[PDB]
This record gives sequence, structure tokens and C-alpha cells, in this order.
Amino acid sequence: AMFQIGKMRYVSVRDFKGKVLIDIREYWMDPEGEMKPGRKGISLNPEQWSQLKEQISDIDDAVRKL
Amino acid sequence: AMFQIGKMRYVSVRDFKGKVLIDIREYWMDPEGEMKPGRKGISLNPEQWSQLKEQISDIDDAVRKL
Repeated sequence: AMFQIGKMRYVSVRDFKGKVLIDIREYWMDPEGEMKPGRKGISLNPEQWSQLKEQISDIDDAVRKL
Repeated sequence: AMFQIGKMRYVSVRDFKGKVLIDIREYWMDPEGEMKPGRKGISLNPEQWSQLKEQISDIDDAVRKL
């Protein structure tokens, strides 16, 4: 499943060979008009994704102060 | 500011040329014990971070389905 988070930037949630991965990444468009995953991305497992969610208040506090 | 989300994986928030960036990335440890940013990460501006958070309920439904 794909969820857009900006221009050319998507979260992908898939079962990759038996393990669920939450992938946050930049994409390019190739000359054939297809969207292709770029190198600037990170693949998280469900535990790491849950830790990101637990850190949202603290991340948001830093965003509003910096 | 750095917020750990797994072994060697952190969300950073910083001000960069008067712009805030929320960076989700893998880190290495150098020979002096310092964490240094790896290639596998993505840098989001506040608007994209906001859009990722807006998509969390749907991302989570997909993680549970898969």
C-alpha cells in the first residue's frame, strides 16, 4: 500500500518476503513515466515504526522550538 | 535534537539555514564512538512531516492487514 507524504515522497507498507516493512522514501520518474524508488529512503520494521510514533510529541516539540 | 527509534536509527530535528528539517535515518558508529549519518535516510520539511503524521492511521491499518 502507498501513502503520499509530499511531491515525489511516499510511505510504502508491504509484506516483503514475510516481514512487514514501513518504507519512507523519495521517488524519481523515469523516462517511461514510471515512478521509481530513489536512494534517499529508510525501511523500518514495525517495532521501529512504533518507536517513531512514541517519539512524535518530543519530535513535534523540537520542531516548534527550533 | 535526536530521538532514537531503534538500534542505530534516529529522527533528528534541526534548523538548517533557517529551515527546520525532520530527518529519519540510519547511523553508523565511527572509531571514536560517535554516531555519524548513513546514506539510508530521508529529510522531511515540516509540511511533509505533518503529512506523514496525517497518514499514520491509514499506514497502521495497512501494517495490521499485512
